[PDB]
Amino acid sequence: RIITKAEGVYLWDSEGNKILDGMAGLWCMNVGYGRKELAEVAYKQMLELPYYNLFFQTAHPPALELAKAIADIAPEGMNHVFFTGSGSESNDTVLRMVRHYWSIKGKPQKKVVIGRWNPGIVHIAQPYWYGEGGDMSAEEFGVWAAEQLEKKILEVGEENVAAFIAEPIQGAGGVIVPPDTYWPKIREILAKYEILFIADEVICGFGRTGEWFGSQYYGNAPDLMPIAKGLTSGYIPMGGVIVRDEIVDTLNETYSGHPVAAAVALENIRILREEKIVETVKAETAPYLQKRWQELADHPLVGEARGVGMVGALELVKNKKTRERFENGVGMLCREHCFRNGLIMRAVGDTMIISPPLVITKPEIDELITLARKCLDQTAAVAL
Amino acid sequence: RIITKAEGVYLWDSEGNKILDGMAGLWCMNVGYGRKELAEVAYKQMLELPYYNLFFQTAHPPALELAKAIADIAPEGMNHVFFTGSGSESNDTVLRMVRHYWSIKGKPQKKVVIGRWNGPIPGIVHIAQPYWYGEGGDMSAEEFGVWAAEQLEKKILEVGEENVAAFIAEPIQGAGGVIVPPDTYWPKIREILAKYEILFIADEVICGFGRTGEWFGSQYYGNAPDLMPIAKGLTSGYIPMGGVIVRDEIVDTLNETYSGHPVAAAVALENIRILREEKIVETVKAETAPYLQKRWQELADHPLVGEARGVGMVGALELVKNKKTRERFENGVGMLCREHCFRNGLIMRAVGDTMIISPPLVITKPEIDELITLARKCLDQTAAVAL
Ligand SMILES: [Ca+2]
Ligand SMILES: [Ca+2]
Repeated sequence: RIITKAEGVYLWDSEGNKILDGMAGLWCMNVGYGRKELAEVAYKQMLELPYYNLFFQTAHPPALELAKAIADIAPEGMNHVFFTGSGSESNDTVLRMVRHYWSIKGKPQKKVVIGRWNPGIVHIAQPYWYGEGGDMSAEEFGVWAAEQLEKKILEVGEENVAAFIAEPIQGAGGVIVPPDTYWPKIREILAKYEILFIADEVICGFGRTGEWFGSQYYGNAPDLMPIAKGLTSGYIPMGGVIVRDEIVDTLNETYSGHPVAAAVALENIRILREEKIVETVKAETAPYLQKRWQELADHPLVGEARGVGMVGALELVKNKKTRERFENGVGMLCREHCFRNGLIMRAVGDTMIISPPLVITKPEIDELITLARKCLDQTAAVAL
Repeated sequence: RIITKAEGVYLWDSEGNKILDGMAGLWCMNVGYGRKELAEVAYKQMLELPYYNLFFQTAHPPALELAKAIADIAPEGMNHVFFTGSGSESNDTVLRMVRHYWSIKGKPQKKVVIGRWNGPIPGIVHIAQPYWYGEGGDMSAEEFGVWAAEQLEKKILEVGEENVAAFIAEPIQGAGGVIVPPDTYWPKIREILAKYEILFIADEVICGFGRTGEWFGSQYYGNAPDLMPIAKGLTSGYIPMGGVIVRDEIVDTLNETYSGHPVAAAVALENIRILREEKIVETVKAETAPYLQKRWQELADHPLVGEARGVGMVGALELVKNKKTRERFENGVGMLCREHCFRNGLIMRAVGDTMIISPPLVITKPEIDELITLARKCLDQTAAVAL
């Protein structure tokens, strides 16, 4: 089976079957497929002035306009953006920035970066209530998971710690939506220590939560935000790091951004802004998606349905009260039914996930929900 | 000065003045500016199937064809390529691979990578660069080549082989001043590498995709590296992309994100196709580079020029105040020469008091003549002011 075209939220195989791409390529095709404007802007920039030269610049350098355009939608006080080739490059880049920052402040011992489960890096607990909450409520567990950050800081010693790094919501790990008490508690902990906050926005960035950034959805004011994916809606490779102004001022005592990529990202943000795609997500599309997605919680196979904005997860279990999982693996089986039925929904163990294009319509959401329920029924038949 | 269009080797500013881009953007615009084919393939890939999806493969995935295309021109035995977003990403990637390699072989202590000055970063140490003009002292070129290579063996023993993962080196150091090593350098390095347990990383970000007249600098000098970071010339700078080309034995071990974005890959595939089917690299080797290097030597007669050197489609000029002693001017001259270049419409980079070129590979013999005329003018104007 072979893909020959794509348009909106749909792929078409060579036969003529439409597949609803519920994962937006790789959490990235935010304006959907077939957006001619993006190809046209790339084409023109490539012919006109594809790249930099050592002496002189162009009329309206797209990278500069892009940086201003991102400065206008980023959290307040984050008006610098350093461009890269990719999201993984942005993650390497942020780790270097944080270490250089503290080194320039005269504290080169602050090297350790604290991340979350799922070589100068240590890990704390992820705020995954369903899998790791034990006997606690969501609210209590959110507090506890946040407190693991303070505990790790003290254990490693503040004077050895550079930064905490975290996605607002962990994507690839299973759309792990944290309790509402998680981020407020983390902010309290960050306020007490000398530690930079890296908010990894590679997935959540450019509209995915209904705000421009996951950080704005939860009310976080980070120091650095790696971005990619939604930056270009996956149409051309590009990454970046958005940086709080004070951090840059310190750093001021390769990242220009390729003009073709920058032209595409600028047009992509323009479309997201001028067609009110992120506004529509917040006001209409995401509330509708999350409401319909909850209906799947009734399904005999589903232990929990969760989500925020345009992401969601379903936990597939054998027993809803104990959260006991099936032997072997229901997720792989459910995925195969997804594959057969023409719905792209990723399996992460026994967790099913979606991340559709942000332009997905209410009828398209209905289709997604119908296909998902069908796949859950077929999986239950085989498993229950 | 503001650039409004570009074509072949030329930029045009808003007033219609032509600037000869002697640096090929940043050592990367190998097929020149204005190659419609590259924009067309990007456009079509972007509209049709811009990216991966989780379930089903695409008709003719450009990244797979690109990997085959690079396997066909890479040094022999290097038939795997891992894609990245950029050359600096490829350099991070390759340092991780060499450390993972030795870790999988059961020797996670081999972590240290030996590079060269002008090539703190934990896990990297540096040896001497084979820069005869600046650091050759009282040695001949041939003997200094040997000595600079021997510093690698000395560093290996000093660090201890059991702590060493790899040696990393460009065939010719580009950004450092087109430091062309003596002919005895690479053969001696190969002898040293053969005696130790050490991977050879040949950094081809600049030298790659035709710049020396071979596809890779490694082929120009007869090296057989284990890993080669690439970027730039991969797409001729039209779309960001990087990669790492890896020797098959290394991969077999490693087998005990790098897919390459389809739009970039379509452009790189078309770019290599053009370089191959128009015989651009062959023409460089047989015609263009010999002509460039011959004309570039003529500037050695200039009162300001202590040495002219180059290989393929790169070159350097050393600006000195006294040709007999190699004494340099009091804190300047490179930037002054660059300002004259800027004014006269030639892009030549200044690295200290070393002037450097790296033109597009499609540059013609009349264009080379123009470059040489402009360079000599810039040297005259610089001498007038400084000598
Ligand atoms: Ca702002
Ligand atoms: Ca052969």
